[PDB]
Amino acid sequence: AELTPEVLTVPLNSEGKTITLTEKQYLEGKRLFQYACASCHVGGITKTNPSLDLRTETLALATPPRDNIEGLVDYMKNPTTYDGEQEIAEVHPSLRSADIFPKMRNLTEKDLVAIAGHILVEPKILGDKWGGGKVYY
Amino acid sequence: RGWFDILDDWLKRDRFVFVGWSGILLFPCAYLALGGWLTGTTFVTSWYTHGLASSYLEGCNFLTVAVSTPANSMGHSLLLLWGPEAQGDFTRWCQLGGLWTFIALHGAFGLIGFMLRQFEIARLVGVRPYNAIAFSAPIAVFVSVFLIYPLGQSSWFFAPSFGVAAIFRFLLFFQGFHNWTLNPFHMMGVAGVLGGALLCAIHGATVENTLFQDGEGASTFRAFNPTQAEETYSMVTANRFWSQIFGIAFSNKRWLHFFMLFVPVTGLWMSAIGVVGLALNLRSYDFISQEIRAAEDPEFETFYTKNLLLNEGIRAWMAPQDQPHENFVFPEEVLPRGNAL
Amino acid sequence: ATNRDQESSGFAWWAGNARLINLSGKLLGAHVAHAGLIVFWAGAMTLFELAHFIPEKPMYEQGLILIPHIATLGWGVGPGGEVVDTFPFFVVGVVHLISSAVLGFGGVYHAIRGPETLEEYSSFFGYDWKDKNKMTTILGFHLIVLGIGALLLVAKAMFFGGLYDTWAPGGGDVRVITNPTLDPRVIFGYLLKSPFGGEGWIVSVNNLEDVVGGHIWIGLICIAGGIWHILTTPFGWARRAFIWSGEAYLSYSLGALSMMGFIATCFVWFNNTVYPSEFYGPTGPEASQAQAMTFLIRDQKLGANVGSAQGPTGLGKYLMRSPTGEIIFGGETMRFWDFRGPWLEPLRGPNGLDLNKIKNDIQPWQERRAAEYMTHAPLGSLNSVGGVATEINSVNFVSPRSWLATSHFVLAFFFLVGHLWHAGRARAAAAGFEKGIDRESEPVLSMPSLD
Amino acid sequence: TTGERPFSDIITSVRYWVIHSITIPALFIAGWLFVSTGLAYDVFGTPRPDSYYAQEQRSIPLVTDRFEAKQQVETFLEQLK
Amino acid sequence: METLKITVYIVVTFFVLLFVFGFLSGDPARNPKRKDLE
Amino acid sequence: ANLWERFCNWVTSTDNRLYVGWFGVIMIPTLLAATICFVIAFIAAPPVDIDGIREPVSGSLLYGNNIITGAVVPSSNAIGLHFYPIWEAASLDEWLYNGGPYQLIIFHFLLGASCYMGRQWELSYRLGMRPWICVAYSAPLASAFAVFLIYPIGQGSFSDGMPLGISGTFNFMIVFQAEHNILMHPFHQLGVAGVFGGALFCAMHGSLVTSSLIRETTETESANYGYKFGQEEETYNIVAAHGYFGRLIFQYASFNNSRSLHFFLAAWPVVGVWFAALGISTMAFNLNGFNFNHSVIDAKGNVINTWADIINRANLGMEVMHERNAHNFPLDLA
Ligand code: CLA
Ligand code: CLA
Ligand code: CLA
Ligand code: CLA
Ligand code: CLA
Ligand code: CLA
Ligand SMILES: CC1=C(/C=C/C(C)=C/C=C/C(C)=C/C=C/C=C(C)/C=C/C=C(C)/C=C/C2=C(C)CCCC2(C)C)C(C)(C)CCC1
Ligand SMILES: CC1=C(/C=C/C(C)=C/C=C/C(C)=C/C=C/C=C(C)/C=C/C=C(C)/C=C/C2=C(C)CCCC2(C)C)C(C)(C)CCC1
Ligand SMILES: CC1=C(/C=C/C(C)=C/C=C/C(C)=C/C=C/C=C(C)/C=C/C=C(C)/C=C/C2=C(C)CCCC2(C)C)C(C)(C)CCC1
Ligand SMILES: CCCCCCCCCCCCO[C@@H]1O[C@H](CO)[C@@H](O[C@H]2O[C@H](CO)[C@@H](O)[C@H](O)[C@H]2O)[C@H](O)[C@H]1O
Ligand SMILES: [Ca+2]
Ligand SMILES: [Cl-]
Ligand SMILES: [Cl-]
Ligand SMILES: [Cl-]
Ligand SMILES: [Fe+2]
Repeated sequence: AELTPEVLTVPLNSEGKTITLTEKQYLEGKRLFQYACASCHVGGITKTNPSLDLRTETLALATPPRDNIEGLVDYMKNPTTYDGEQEIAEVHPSLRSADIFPKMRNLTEKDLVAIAGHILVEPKILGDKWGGGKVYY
Repeated sequence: RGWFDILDDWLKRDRFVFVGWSGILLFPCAYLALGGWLTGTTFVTSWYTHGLASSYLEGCNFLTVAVSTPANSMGHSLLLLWGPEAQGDFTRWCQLGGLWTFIALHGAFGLIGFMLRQFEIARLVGVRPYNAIAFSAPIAVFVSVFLIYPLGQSSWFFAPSFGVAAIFRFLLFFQGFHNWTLNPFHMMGVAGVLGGALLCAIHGATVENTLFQDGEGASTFRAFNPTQAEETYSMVTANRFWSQIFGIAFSNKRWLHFFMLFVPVTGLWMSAIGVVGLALNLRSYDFISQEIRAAEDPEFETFYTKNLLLNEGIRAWMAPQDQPHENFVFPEEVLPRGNAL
Repeated sequence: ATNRDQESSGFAWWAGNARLINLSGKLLGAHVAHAGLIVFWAGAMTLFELAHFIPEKPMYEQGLILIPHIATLGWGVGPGGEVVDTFPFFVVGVVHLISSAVLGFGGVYHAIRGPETLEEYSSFFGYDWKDKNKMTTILGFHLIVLGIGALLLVAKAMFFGGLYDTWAPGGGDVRVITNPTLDPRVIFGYLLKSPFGGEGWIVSVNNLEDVVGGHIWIGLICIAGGIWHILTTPFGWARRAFIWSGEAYLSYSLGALSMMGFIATCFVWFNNTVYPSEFYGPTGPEASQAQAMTFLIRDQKLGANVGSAQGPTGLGKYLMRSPTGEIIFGGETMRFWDFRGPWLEPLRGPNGLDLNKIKNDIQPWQERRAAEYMTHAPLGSLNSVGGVATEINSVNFVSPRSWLATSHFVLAFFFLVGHLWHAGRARAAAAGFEKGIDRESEPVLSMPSLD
Repeated sequence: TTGERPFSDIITSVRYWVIHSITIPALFIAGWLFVSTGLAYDVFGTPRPDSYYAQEQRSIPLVTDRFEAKQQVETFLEQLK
Repeated sequence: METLKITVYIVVTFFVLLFVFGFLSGDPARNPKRKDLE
Repeated sequence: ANLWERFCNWVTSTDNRLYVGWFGVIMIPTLLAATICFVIAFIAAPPVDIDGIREPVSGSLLYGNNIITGAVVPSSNAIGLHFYPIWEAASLDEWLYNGGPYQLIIFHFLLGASCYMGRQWELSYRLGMRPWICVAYSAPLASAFAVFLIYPIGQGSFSDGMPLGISGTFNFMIVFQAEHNILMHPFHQLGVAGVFGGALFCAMHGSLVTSSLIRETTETESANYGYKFGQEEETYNIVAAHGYFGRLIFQYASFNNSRSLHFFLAAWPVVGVWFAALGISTMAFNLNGFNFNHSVIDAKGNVINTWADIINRANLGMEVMHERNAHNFPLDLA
């Protein structure tokens, strides 16, 4: 098995356009995700609210859809509750709240894209492990 | 003085590494067991037997490398290189776990070799063979754990695998499945090992702290001569000290040292008996009275019932990956779990 | 080569430094050189930390133990403990590193070039261990030095920027201490508190006024004591109580340091005042409490009445009573109700956690802080995999509180062992049987049998 | 003593180091190449990182038949295309 | 309970004092060789 | 001599069948209190709410235990690290429900055993001995401290201290493995080297001295009668024992020096066990065993399990099952 261009091809938007990430992008994504996100989201779960995970199906049923690059980049700029009803930047790391979540300060657009790509690719690799929690360790 | 006697002459020469007749068995078997372990842990996988990486080549470290047991489907096959499974193919043989039986068997014969060495040298030097006799405990342990135990079970697969973390797993498996800590033979084993350690410590320290001043040095090691006739420490002072501290004390040195042989050797022998029981799943798993009371009375709780809950967790959560040949699929909803965790 | 083999010195190479006991010059060398080593590590380690320092990451995410010490002193940080200027860190490092060259210079000089004994060279610097007067004098000098140090802390706190105050109103911030606690009832009050739960002895000090006042007291006490020991000689009862020899003194100091090491272990494990959680990460209690807080907040947002929610055991799922009645967080964290922290205290009323405050007054910054601390609990592996022992690799984290506590427990333990060793030996040497029992005069042989 | 030359003598002799300053690096390099050329993989049948699974497979190639185990492994290896 | 507490406090203080004064009572000299250790 | 002087002379007397001494002055009452309370509790104490969730665990014989299952049960999690002496309870019944006996026993015992160590120093001093037997004893003592005091401090509750019972001990071990992966901790591994090695060297030394006993007896009597207490001559030939062992391995692997040898015998298990104690004492502050969970990964990113991951699954079983009603939130943070 290998990390192929096909594995690294993920939905860019809701309209069926894809984008193919480079291996450097994938590595940057893992690094940045560990840097700014893994403290709560290690393995694709959510420690401070385990009801919500980072599985692609879950993101797809989110509002607005979060199972593509644009959705995840937007979430990292202006995170909402699962129904899209509330903006939660005040209690969730984002560029909008980089003042109170300082690790968000040196994150570039390029970075957000890499993180997004990591979140989308990783379940293609790990399957049910991603968002599975300890049952699948 | 024919060829046999000439050979005996050469075998028993007083060289840097003594050979002896026993050396003919010992050195090749010990060399092959050590070499096999190093070869396996450096280069050889456990993908096809366990679904595990187990070598430096694959990225394992010292703690996680192992030469792993064969697949359960091999049963108790001797798994000889020229046998019907590998059929002479070295690579397939490695992939099927041939190195495990290779190491266990060359190792067993090597241990026989070493104990024979102890007899042979004792006989040549003119001492009593109590060192060999004491070495019977390592033998009993090796034979009960690596040979008898798996022979009682379904296959070589459930023998210990030769590796650090692999052995740790063996321990946890025995807790979860056999409740081995509950076993009075294991307990006697523990008493013998910890008691052995205690005697080692206390005897060494006592001798070192009842030394006669036999020199002017503040570093007192030089004030001893192997050829000297005199005891180098005071047994009388040692005896009074321990009599006044602990209530009782050795007064007889010969008894002291025999006892130092007796405690750990006996302990290991008892543990061996327990493992021979576990070969047949003949466990000290439960106390029946406990279970009858607890089944009828949902408020009755002891540390025994607590530990069984732990065991049940271990079994359910470790079996599917630890026993891949069983093809266990335990849906989430059936996994035993306490609140939240 | 005086006293540099076993034959002449009586000591083997592996106890070679025992050859230094009555060579005051060379021994001076060993000590000043060692001080050089200490200062060297301080400076070098600081520079290493600074080079590896990303200012917008929490210190405690970056394996830092010294920069937190500098920051606690008020240098380099602003509100909330945010790094506003790294240059003071740089200065502390550079200056320690430069000073270690001087110390090492003096140490090497005295150790292999200067007078091997100081007594013929100088009556001032020379000493005999058995000379109780001189010993108490040198002790006095060093007491005065220590007092001066404590006063340097006081001066930093009161006249040179102040200290980082995690309890500062409106949020943690650097604050000048203007009214230090001078009342001895309070100061020594700490000294007479139980070390057990909810009391915590001196480890419980929870405001900078008490810290500063304590160091004022300790400074005056040390200077006074130092003068005292310069001007006096041990009294008779003291003379009859102690062993008077180099190894004896070493043993006494080893006991002292063992004790201090244990105390420091507890300090860094429990205290979040002089070890601000902003810099050191949350304490164990703190992170456990923070988890309770976090899910109370989540579930209450979902519509739960957290005050009346009965858990599986019958105790409150979120809230319960302490054995004396205070309202506290439920679950296992019931053990940690003595915890106090700037993010939790606004929810605390006279009877403990206040249900009305919990329902109406919880701020976003509190949610944030509780989440941060819950997810940076001081748990992690030896290879720095953050989290519980069953966690998968992903987060590179072990709390500085864990590093400091474990390191100093190990050191305190071995220093207790060292105390037993050198005390027992000093006794035996002073009585004259450290080399073994005299065969022709074996004491037990002159004693009546036990039976 | 038992007739052999003291190790102290040998390892501090010039000739010893003339020999072994060649033979030790040679061996080290030989082992190095045993890995770097990939020969180790093939001698011992150890999977390279891309040979544990076929691309979409997620089932361990566990040996399940004692006497046709060899053929099973061979089949498993063919299954990596 | 208060009587119990007072009692234990008095007891513990008694023995602790025995310990301290005991070791203050010329203990270095209580050995089989060199007694002059003052 | 005055009464106090006489008293001191008796206390420190070298002629008492059991040495008292000043450490003994503290040791004797504390060990007696710990012992008595322990025996009474082990036989007759009612169930104790160890985990503070009103789920009382039965430890004593009269309440349904045998020798193997019985225990004096650690004090309640509700108490945490609070000092809970008898006079803090409203009644003996409350005291018993909350695990008071445990605290009384372990505190009196830790004090008493510390004084036991001191007493070993003291008698060594009175008898004209060298002083370091007590240093050897510091190893088991440190271990005792580790499991009865330090680990509770670190975890914030005496409810997590080792139980005073056999099965309770095993409980402590398994939960410890769940929460610290102690088996993968190098200090525990050094501890194992310490006690396995101690046992090895115990047997080895025993057998070597026994092998070289000088003939002094006939075949119809015990060889032990060939040694007489206080005889000045050594009772075995160490040159013969060394000839043997030196030939068993090679000559320079063996000790010809009895002092050196006995020092080794003291140092190996003592140091090993020192590291075991420090292992418990530092996992007390959650610096845990090596974690190589999912450390090996293939080219695609599939996890390739090692034996470490199997260990992890076992630990997971322990973790999710232990104290099954005590956790309300997803992380076990102490
Ligand atoms: C004395 C040292 C010694 C001992 C006791 C063993 C023992 C063993 N070896 Mg090891 N081995 C050794 C040295 C030794 N080996 C050496 C020096 C090498 C390097 C060449 C090896 C390399 C090696 C490999 C590669 C393997 C073994 C294996 C084994 C096991 C099976 C052997 C077997 O069935 O033989 C059967 C043969 C005999 C017992 C010979 C007896 C001969 C009789 C007494 C005389 C009559 C012979 C007769 C005239 C011959 C006629 C033949 C004719 C019909 C064609 C057994 C545990 C196998 C194993 O461990 O699999 C798990 C295995 O695969 N060994
Ligand atoms: C912090 C650790 C430390 C320190 C400060 C010392 C200091 C000392 N040791 Mg001890 N020792 C130590 C650890 C230490 N030791 C250890 C770990 C062991 C076991 C290996 C010993 C075993 C031992 C024995 C057996 C003896 C000593 C002796 C000594 C003294 C004389 C050394 C001498 O004359 O050698 C001469 C050495 C040289 C000429 C080589 C150069 C040495 C210098 C110091 C190197 C400096 C390097 C440094 C980077 C230079 C910076 C320069 C810059 C500032 C300009 C000296 C005071 C001796 C003694 O007590 O004599 C009375 C003695 O016999 N030591
Ligand atoms: C201020 C602290 C201090 C001081 C000044 C001394 C001073 C002395 N000690 Mg004491 N000792 C201490 C603390 C101290 N000790 C502690 C904490 C312990 C408990 C372990 C001891 C236990 C002890 C024993 C058992 C003995 C002494 C002895 C001595 C004397 C000779 C020391 C020597 O030359 O060793 C030379 C130094 C070495 C041989 C180095 C040892 C190597 C250590 C163990 C390495 C530690 C590992 C390291 C921290 C991490 C790994 C690094 C590695 C990877 C590079 C000297 C007076 C001897 C004596 O009795 O003299 C009268 C003696 O026998 N000490
Ligand atoms: C008070 C002591 C102390 C503490 C609490 C820390 C803590 C830390 N160090 Mg620092 N450091 C120290 C001393 C200390 N260090 C010393 C002496 C040096 C010079 C070697 C350094 C140089 C250093 C570097 C270069 C780095 C750190 C880093 C770190 C962080 C990661 C630690 C790690 O992964 O360890 C791994 C754990 C071990 C290696 C295990 C050590 C176990 C020892 C050997 C056992 C000793 C027992 C005893 C002393 C032996 C006595 C013998 C007996 C017989 C008596 C952590 C915050 C890292 C970091 O993140 O920086 C930002 C980093 O890169 N440290
Ligand atoms: C700290 C412990 C210490 C002690 C007790 C001594 C003691 C001694 N030294 Mg040594 N030395 C030391 C450290 C020490 N030195 C250091 C750090 C260095 C490197 C600079 C040296 C380099 C050195 C040399 C080259 C020589 C000595 C000499 C001497 C002897 C003559 C002292 C004298 O008459 O000065 C007179 C006193 C003064 C002139 C006043 C000093 C003013 C001080 C330095 C101001 C700073 C005070 C402040 C507290 C410093 C804090 C430092 C701290 C923060 C680390 C005396 C035995 C001489 C000797 O041995 O002759 C045979 C000699 O030639 N020393
Ligand atoms: C480095 C610190 C230090 C050291 C090593 C010494 C050493 C000494 N002092 Mg000095 N002293 C010091 C600082 C120091 N002093 C300071 C700062 C002051 C001013 C406060 C003094 C004021 C002072 C006076 C007035 C006297 C001494 C005396 C002495 C000598 C005998 C003391 C003794 O037996 O203590 C052992 C301690 C005791 C016997 C006290 C009773 C024992 C109880 C049970 C101790 C329990 C404490 C407990 C374990 C601690 C826990 C915390 C606690 C607060 C609850 C000894 C040389 C005596 C002397 O001979 O002077 C010439 C003396 O009369 N000192
Ligand atoms: C199996 C087999 C065989 C055999 C082979 C052999 C015999 C081999 C050998 C091999 C070998 C023989 C190898 C070796 C190796 C070694 C190594 C690999 C080592 C390493 C080391 C190290 C790593 C070290 C470490 C350490 C220690 C230990 C301590 C001190 C410190 C340190 C850390 C340094 C034959 C062919 C018959 C047949 C087939 C099968
Ligand atoms: C006595 C003795 C000893 C010891 C010794 C010692 C311990 C010494 C020490 C010494 C020392 C302790 C030294 C030090 C030094 C230091 C130095 C020399 C430094 C320098 C520095 C610099 C040059 C800096 C630079 C810089 C800057 C300025 C800026 C930033 C960056 C940098 C860092 C680059 C021994 C054991 C051997 C043995 C013999 C005897
Ligand atoms: C700074 C500070 C503070 C303060 C502190 C203080 C004020 C301290 C003091 C302290 C002290 C004030 C201490 C003391 C100590 C003492 C000791 C540690 C003792 C020892 C003793 C001994 C060791 C003795 C012994 C003996 C005996 C018992 C018998 C007879 C003999 C002899 C002498 C050997 C506070 C917390 C407020 C806050 C924070 C900051
Ligand atoms: C809370 C802890 C209490 C702290 C108290 C601190 C007190 C500091 C001053 C202590 C005074 C010591 O006073 C000490 O006691 C009595 C007084 O008759 C003496 O009494 C002793 O003398 C000799 C000394 O060889 C002994 O053999 C004899 O057994 C005993 O009579 C001690 O030799 C003396 O040194
Ligand atoms: Ca003076
Ligand atoms: Cl789900
Ligand atoms: Cl449990
Ligand atoms: Cl909980
Ligand atoms: Fe012996």
